[PDB]
Amino acid sequence: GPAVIASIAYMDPGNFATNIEGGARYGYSLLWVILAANLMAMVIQNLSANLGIASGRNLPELIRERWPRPLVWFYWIQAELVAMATDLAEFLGAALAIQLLTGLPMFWGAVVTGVVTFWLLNLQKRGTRPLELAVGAFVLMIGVAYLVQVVLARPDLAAVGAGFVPRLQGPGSAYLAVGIIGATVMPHVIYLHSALTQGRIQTDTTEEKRRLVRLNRVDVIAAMGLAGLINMSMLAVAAATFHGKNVENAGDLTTAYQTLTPLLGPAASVLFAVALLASGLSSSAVGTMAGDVIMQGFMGFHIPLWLRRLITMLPAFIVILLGMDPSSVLILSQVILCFGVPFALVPLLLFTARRDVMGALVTRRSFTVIGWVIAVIIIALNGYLLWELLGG
Ligand SMILES: CCCCCCCC/C=C\CCCCCCCC(=O)OC[C@H](O)CO
Ligand SMILES: CCCCCCCC/C=C\CCCCCCCC(=O)OC[C@H](O)CO
Ligand SMILES: CCCCCCCC/C=C\CCCCCCCC(=O)OC[C@H](O)CO
Ligand SMILES: CCCCCCCC/C=C\CCCCCCCC(=O)OC[C@H](O)CO
Ligand SMILES: CCCCCCCC/C=C\CCCCCCCC(=O)OC[C@H](O)CO
Ligand SMILES: [Cl-]
Ligand code: NA
Repeated sequence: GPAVIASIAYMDPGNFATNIEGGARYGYSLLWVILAANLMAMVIQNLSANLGIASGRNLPELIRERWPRPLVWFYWIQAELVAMATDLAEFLGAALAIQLLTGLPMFWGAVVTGVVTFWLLNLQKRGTRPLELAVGAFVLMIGVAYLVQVVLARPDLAAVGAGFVPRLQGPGSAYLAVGIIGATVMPHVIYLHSALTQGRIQTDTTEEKRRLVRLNRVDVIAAMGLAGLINMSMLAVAAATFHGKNVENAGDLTTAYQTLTPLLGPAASVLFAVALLASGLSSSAVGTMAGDVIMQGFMGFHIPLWLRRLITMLPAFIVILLGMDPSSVLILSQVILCFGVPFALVPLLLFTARRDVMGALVTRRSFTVIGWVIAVIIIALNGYLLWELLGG
């Protein structure tokens, strides 16, 4: 359940934008970022899931009930900015895929995306589970296509091997590496994963809590391992397809279908846009629902779901009216998301290390140290990037 609701967020249009642009512009040199961020997500999402299992509350709820009111207010504001940056990539990714399929302008693609998302808001298991199993099938099959294409493309193994050595090539590579981290370590899922596993116990016992931790850990790592293989394959295929060939608009999502042309042939254009649309519509609905859970946990109240859906569409329509490139703003949103990670990490690392919160399920001291090292690494990368974007 939670590991699957997770996995669909790790294959949103934000991942497509950063993987294709990462491989086309920098070859295989950013393969280590995908591997590092995926292993970071395994640790962080396991802690978030263990927080809801052990304590019975989600991370926003614990912040609201334990921290001072002004700090809860600041944490709610930054979490809403994370929610809008999350939905900005997924809503535009669906509107872009509409243009790839029908040829409509981006504004009309967003109007269609707006009507669909409002319609998708009103639903239930009688209608969601088919639509959710469908979007899961299209996105996973395309993921398998990249797993197959990465072998058929015959990538330069000397360049692939060197790509797993941590190496940054100027500020442009740091900008895209931070976007890859934000697209994999998503703060909105950090808050959401605790709510997905709360209230799932059956006998209210430590032994029952330990099992759900053991079960969730296997489901998360297996799902994260599959998502990591696909993202590495998609970047490696994008490198074998565009890197060094000096193709115009290489790395853009409008020509990303050419990565699967030697495999899918003429159908690569439709099958990629259908996957991009299904990935965008499902994740944008999931993010909207998680945004209401985050607000309810921080503030105790919420705004109507139609108003939240209306407010988050404003940055999408503004970007389209400005004529900005969709693939560029999808990557920018993932970069902003990476700046929301350390804010989500600090309460997670603190709450999961307390006995009055976790009970007998206190996080092992080694994994708490590993989590703080992950927080310092991300803070250093986000400070290094900010340093490059200001001046010397
Ligand atoms: C997307 C995340 C990227 C990282 C973004 C980090 C910066 C956060 C941005 C704005 C915070 C500004 C809002 C200031 C917080 C107001 C809280 C406050 O002081 O209000 C007092 C309270 O109302 C009395 O109880
Ligand atoms: C995706 C990142 C933003 C890009 C959007 C650009 C176009 C919209 C302009 C500003 C939106 C910022 C307003 C949202 C502020 C956080 C939500 C909030 O809670 O409002 C704080 C208020 O002060 C509570 O009292
Ligand atoms: C059997 C179930 C039916 C499967 C139906 C779904 C798969 C789509 C199949 C063919 C689409 C062919 C139409 C596009 C023709 C290819 C043209 C091309 O070369 O690429 C696209 C073009 O470049 C863009 O600008
Ligand atoms: C400034 C950012 C945008 C904010 C500006 C708002 C835009 C409102 C436009 C159309 C209303 C949509 C129709 C909604 C119909 C309301 C139905 C209703 O009365 O119930 C909901 C009520 O608000 C509680 O339950
Ligand atoms: C770059 C640094 C990344 C390092 C990559 C390491 C790979 C480990 C990944 C997942 C293990 C699962 C996370 C285990 C942490 C939570 C388990 C735990 O601590 O559980 C304690 C409690 O007692 C429960 O019963
Ligand atoms: Cl090369
Ligand atoms: Na574009």
